[PDB]
Parts: sequence; structure tokens; C-alpha cells
Amino acid sequence: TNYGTGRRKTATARVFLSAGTGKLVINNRTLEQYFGRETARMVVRQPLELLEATEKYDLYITVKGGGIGGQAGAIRHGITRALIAADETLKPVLRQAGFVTRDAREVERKKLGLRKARKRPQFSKR
Amino acid sequence: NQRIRIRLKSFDHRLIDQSAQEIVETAKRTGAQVCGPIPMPTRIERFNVLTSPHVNKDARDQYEIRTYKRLIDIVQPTDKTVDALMKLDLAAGVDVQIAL
Amino acid sequence: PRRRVVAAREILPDPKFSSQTIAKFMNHVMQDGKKSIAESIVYGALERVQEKNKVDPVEFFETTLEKVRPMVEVVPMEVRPSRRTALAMRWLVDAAAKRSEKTMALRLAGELLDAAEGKGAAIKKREDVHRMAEAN
Amino acid sequence: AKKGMINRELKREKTVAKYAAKRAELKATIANVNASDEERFEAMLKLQALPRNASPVRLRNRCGLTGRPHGYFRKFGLSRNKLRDTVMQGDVPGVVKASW
Amino acid sequence: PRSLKKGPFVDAHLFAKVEAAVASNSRKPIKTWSRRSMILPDFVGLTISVHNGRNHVPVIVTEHMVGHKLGEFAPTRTYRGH
Amino acid sequence: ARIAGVNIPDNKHAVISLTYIFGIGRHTAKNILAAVGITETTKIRELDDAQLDAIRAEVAKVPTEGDLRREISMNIKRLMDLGCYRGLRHRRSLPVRGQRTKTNARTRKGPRKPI
RNA sequence: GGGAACUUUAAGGAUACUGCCAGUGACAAACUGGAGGAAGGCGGGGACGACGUCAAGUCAUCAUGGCCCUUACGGCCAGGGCUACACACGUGCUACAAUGGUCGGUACAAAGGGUUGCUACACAGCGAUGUGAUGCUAAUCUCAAAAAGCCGAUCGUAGUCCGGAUUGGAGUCUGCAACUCGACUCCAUGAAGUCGGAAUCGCUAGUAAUCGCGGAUCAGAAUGCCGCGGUGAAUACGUUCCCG
Repeated sequence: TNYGTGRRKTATARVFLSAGTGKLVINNRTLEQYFGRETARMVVRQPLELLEATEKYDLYITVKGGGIGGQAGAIRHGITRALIAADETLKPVLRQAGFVTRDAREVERKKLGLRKARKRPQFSKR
Repeated sequence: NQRIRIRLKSFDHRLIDQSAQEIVETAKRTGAQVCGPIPMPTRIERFNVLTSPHVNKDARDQYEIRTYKRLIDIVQPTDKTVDALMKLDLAAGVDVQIAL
Repeated sequence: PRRRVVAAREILPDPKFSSQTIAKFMNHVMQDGKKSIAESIVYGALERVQEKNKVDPVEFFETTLEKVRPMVEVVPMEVRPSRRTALAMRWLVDAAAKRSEKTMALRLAGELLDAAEGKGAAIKKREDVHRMAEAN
Repeated sequence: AKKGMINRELKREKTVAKYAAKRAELKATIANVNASDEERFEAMLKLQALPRNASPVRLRNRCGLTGRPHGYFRKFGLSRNKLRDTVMQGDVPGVVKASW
Repeated sequence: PRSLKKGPFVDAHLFAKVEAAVASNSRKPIKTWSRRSMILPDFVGLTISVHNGRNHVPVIVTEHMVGHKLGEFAPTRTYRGH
Repeated sequence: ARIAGVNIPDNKHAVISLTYIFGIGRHTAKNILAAVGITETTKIRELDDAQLDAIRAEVAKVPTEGDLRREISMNIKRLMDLGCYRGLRHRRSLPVRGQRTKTNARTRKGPRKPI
């Protein structure tokens, strides 16, 4: 019914929100099957637990790119945007929680003459 | 079931879109349906060139070159469409490939 | 810096207990970005202390932290509150590292329980700081 | 580089081009499973009896303007000094300073 | 090492010389620059002067040497200590 | 137990204990165990005397300690006597397989000798 | 089949300006706090380096004044050397283990290369590889397996089921040719090493640390160089001293 798109570290998540019992599938998999570590599962569930609406909605989620943390963040962002689209009155609570902000941090490029973005080769006065 | 495929390659995107727009406009005038232009992913090649003649390894210029590609589809081609396409001029810096 | 005042970096609460203290302890334990291993180590110890005394993991951890918290550094002057906790966690991880047991989680739980009765190298180092503070 | 070295490179290129066909023929005959072991053996002996300069592995890429044997950049055919000069003058189509 | 499917490698001009000597029975040392040639069973009993970059050193081929390169018995660097 | 004249560890798995014999590695131990049908996780202390005899029979098939050391010594001596390049390197106690000697030859050259 | 919704691809645009509120500073330049907003005071990174200093570096990229050689200080060839080895120094890689090693099962990337090339799949081999064969001039086929991660078993602090140097024996591939002097595979061997003095180096956030992936050069030959993403910290009271 409602749609949302989430982005975090080169990962993109498409979220389809409806009204239902609480079913949640990711890439035709369950949450526990898709995510192995507990914190990734908790991050995905955070918005609905905050809203106390874990039981009223059904979620259909796809995600591509990035790693496990980036994908969890993208799914959370997409769920937040879907909830906002469903009801505009929920925006202040989610914004106060901090879920509506797109985290723009990204990997800094390697630079000429350096081993990494900032790391410098060892140097000696002697 | 005749479809015409046009592929455009260039080192200059402004030129490539100018040529694609001209081709599309001509095809629309002749009276045939067209699909596109579709932008294909760009190729980027980079080089590091030492600037000093003898010894400064950290003194390099970084250069790049890009290859832009466009795809155009012509469906239900009228008779005038084809002869118009060979009558169409060729602009320097853009390479065109036509498949029937 | 020299001219500016840089704000402290706020850390997110732990997604399982909503405890910034637990999150900071996990960050102190973690090495080279391996957050999952540190999470497993900390959570295992929290469950172990819960079984060996039925107490709330968060409250038991705060009480032990306040027990192992110093009060002064070293020139005597009053250590700011954040550095107190930062120094207590370092002692609690360093001393826990040196016990002999199968896993780091079990060592951490064991020395948490040991420090809850005031028996441990961290508390001994705290008494050392007390002595050398009496020196000044 | 020196005129002697440039002429040496030219002579080796000419020899390789002259002997290209027979070398491929002998290599195919050696690889032929249906051919006899003796056929393959004399094919190998003839290949070893070919002149040394006929082998492509003895060619070294040199700058097309100065003959420098280091820093070749196959794509342009020029060494780094001439590539820098000509790119910065603007005679290479598509190459620009790279930043990202 | 050279792949077994290709067989051992011997220079043709050296092979002709050793074959001619063995067809005959000349004991004259065979002077060669081919340090890369493989020692074959036909080489046993012969004297070969192998170039080492400056001189030609004589080597008397025995049974135990079969399967080695000619250059292994003609060292090219000189060293006696510091 | 004593296998091929060697006292292998008693409280270890068989696949690990058999590697204490010269000339037997992990692959050889696995092959030997698979040829007598003893599980690799069984310690040698729960092995019957008949199984130990079967293991001894299997081990005697490959060169293990004395023959192996003797053959390696003979191989090195042959090169040193023949005087090829490798023989000369063995005589001088320097790296044999083409490694640099201006620095980093410490395993062959022993500890540093001051000038 | 079909659809043009979404992701993406890539051209053109919009947006952020102390714009709004509060307090301060001079009452100005400004500064501090709050709302909205993806983003708030320079949002992050790159390229771009003033007048000048060092008789700084390069006559071996190239050009050029002057000096020198002309059966040689010019040109051609085979073999050798640039890879030496009582030693000293600089820059790195791999370790000394349990936040780990091994085994079985099972997830998640980005960027780049491919027609003298990359190769699906089948067969043979323990393996590096070989043979047959298929698609690709590439958002179409391929290199390609991401690794750390998660679940299960085992090892129990030992110079060890840590470490992987050195040496013996078999091989594969490139190449006219792997002796001096290549890379890789298999069996055997299993060195120093128990966290390193005086001293000294890098780094303020998607940074440090750690994990893998790609390219230029190139028949073959990266622990170097130039790039790509995954996981992801600690600490800043201040200018009293060290350097500029």
C-alpha cells in the first residue's frame, strides 16, 4: 500500500507497507534467516517497537548493495519513510528519534602519496 | 517485424546528446515511432604520469578519459526513414553504428 | 586543538538494553572493528552474572562500575566524571584479560562477580592510586 | 634514445613480421594431436632452428617520438614526458585532468 | 624445469658435434658457449669446454651428470672472502 | 606407544600423534588411518594391541626415520662431491635456491658474525 | 506474455541564503542556542600552489652554446654481469596465538579488465593444469570464489593442531631458451620467534585499526605503486614546555 526507499552506505532498500498481522519477509527470507547477528535484527525492528505498532502492519522488503550493517540501516530508513508516507502526523516522533535523517557518511578515497585516505608512510629525520 | 538499432559512442556527452536529439527529431518528422535515447553506463580510464624528468615519485598528474554510449530504437520504420538516416550527416567526434 | 572546543561524540545506546554504559564497555572491548565478537563477549558475561546471582544485568554492572571507579588521578586535582568511567573500564578489561578460563566472556563474568566483593586486580590498582594520592 | 637502438628495434620488427606465418604454422603442427609424434618432433626442431629475432618476446615497446624504453602507456604509444606535454597542449582528444 | 611433454632441450650445433664425435671416437674437447644445453646419456665419457663468460673450462662428463645443464659445472662469479 | 622406534604422545588424537614420527605428515597420517579403518579422532590410548600392530605394518611401508635421514645425507653429499653450483652453495653454507645474499640470509648463515 | 510503478543507469534542473525565532557583541563585523529541513553556519573530499629562496634536481626523455673521439669514446654478434656477501642503514610483508588455529554448513559489495583476449559446461588429474566445447567486440557472455561474518565440532596454553623460514624429492605453465637467474602445485622437513632498550613514527570520523577485490607496466615475473568496497573505535582539560 505505502512505499518507502532507504539508503545507507551504497545499500538501497525498497519497502512495501500494508496493514496486517505482522509478517515480515526480506528477499523471500525471514528476518532471522537473513540476519545472523542480533543487533542487525534489532535495528530493523526499532521503528515499529518505538511506535508500539509491531502487530498492525505487514512488510515486504527487498535490499541490494553494501554490507549487513548498511543493509539494516537502509531497511530502517525505508520503513521510516513508509510510515511517514502512511501518516504525516508520525513525522515529529520519528524525527526526534533520529530515523528520518539520511546518513551521508561514505568511504573517503585513497590519495596520491599516501597509504590510505589519511595514513602517511613512516618518515625519519635521522 | 523490422527494427532499427542505432548505437552512438563518443568522448563528449554534449556532442552525443546533440547527435541523438537530431536523429530522434528527424525520425519523428519522417513518421516512425522511436524508443530512447537510453544512456548506457560510461567507461572511465585513468592514468598517472610522472611530472618531473628525473626523480619525484610523488609528483604526478592524474588524467582520465570517458567513453559515453547511447542506444536508440526505431520501430515500424517507414520507407523514407532509412534513406533519411543515410542522408543524415556525420559529426566529428561521434561514431554511429546501425543494425537492421 | 588550540582555539576551538570540540564536542564529545555521542554514542548510540545498546540496541538490546538501551544502555550507553554497556555500549561504551563494548567499544572498549572491541578490537579492529570486530563488533560482533565484542557483543558476544559482553552479552555472555551479562547472562552468566544473571545466572550466578539473580540480579538485573544493568544494575549489577553499574554498581560494580561505581565500586571500581577511582576518585583522583596521580599534583592532586579532581578527575572529571567521564575520565573516571573511562579509566575504570580500562582496568576492568585489562585485569579480566589475565585470568585463566575457556572464553573471554566467562573471564569477564568471573571478575565482575569477584569485583562485586572487592576482590580483584582492578580494585588493587584502585587502592594503589589511593596510596599514591595519600603520598601527595 | 640512440639511432642505433631505434634501428635495432626496426630491424627486429621487420624480422618478426617476415617470419610470422611459418612460426604459426609450426606451432599449429606441434599442437596437432592427429599428427605423428615424429611430425611434431621435427616441427619443434625447425621452430628451434628459426632465427632468434623472429621471436616476438624480444620486442620492447618504445616511445614513438623519442624512443624511450620506460613508461610506455600502450594506449597512446608515447612515453610519459611526451604524453604530459601533448596532453597539456591539448592535442589528445578526450583527455582531461582527473578529479573525484 | 622444462615440461616433460616437450622433452629435453639440446642446441643443434652442439648435438651435431657430440653425435659426430661418438660416430667417430675423437677425444678432442668440444668447445661450446651453450651453457643451457641439457646433458644427455650420449655425453658420458666426453670432454666439453664450456664458456663461463670469460674463459672455457673443461668438464669431463660422467654418469652422475646426466640430467643437468652444462652451465652448472662452470661457475661465473669469483669469490674468495672479504 | 612405540611406533617405528618413536614414543608418540599418549593423550592426543591418532592423526596428530602419528605426525611426531619423522617422515610422516598430516596427509600421510590421514592415508594410514584410512587404510586400517581407525577414526581420526580416536586417541592412541584407546587402541588395541592388534590395531597398533596394523598401524606398525602400515608405517613400515614408507621411509620414516633412519632411512630418510640417511638418504637426505647421501643426496647432499653427492652434490657436494660432484661440485656443481648447488654443491658449492652447500659447501659454503649459503642459500641454494637463488635467494639474495646482500641481506636476509640468516637461516643459512646463522647468527651475525662481527667483522 | 506483459507493465513503466520501484531500484538503477545519465543528461538537464531545484534546494541552504544567518532564510525564521531567542540571547549576546558595539549599537557593527560577528558569536551562541532553537524550529523546520536529507543537509545549518566552510555539509564532506579533489583539482587549482601569489612576489620569492635554495648556483636545489635533470646535458641519461628531449632541445641547445662550448669542449672532446673519428679503423673508434662510432656500429654488429655470442656468452657473462647489473641477482656477488665477514658487514651497516632506510622502507615494507608475515608472525609470536584462544578477541585464535583447523574442519563441515550457510550469507552480504564496490570499482575495473576481456578478440594475439576472457571463457559457461563436460571429461582427466590430489593439485598447479590439459583436452573437447559454448557465449561474448560486452547494463546481453565472462574474469568471479568476495574475505572478515553467522551456526556446529574439535584443539586447552604447549614452542603447541601457533609460526612458516630453510632444505630433500616429484611436477605444471610462459618462452628459441628457466644453470647462473622465473612463477605456481604436491609429498617430506619444520628455523628464529614468548610482544621487542635508549629512541622514534602515523592518525581528530566513516578517520585509525582490520578484511578482501581490481588495474597500469607486462610472453612470463608485486609484500611495491595507483584505485575499490566490507566491519568499524578511543581521546581532546589546554597552550606551561618540544618543533615549525
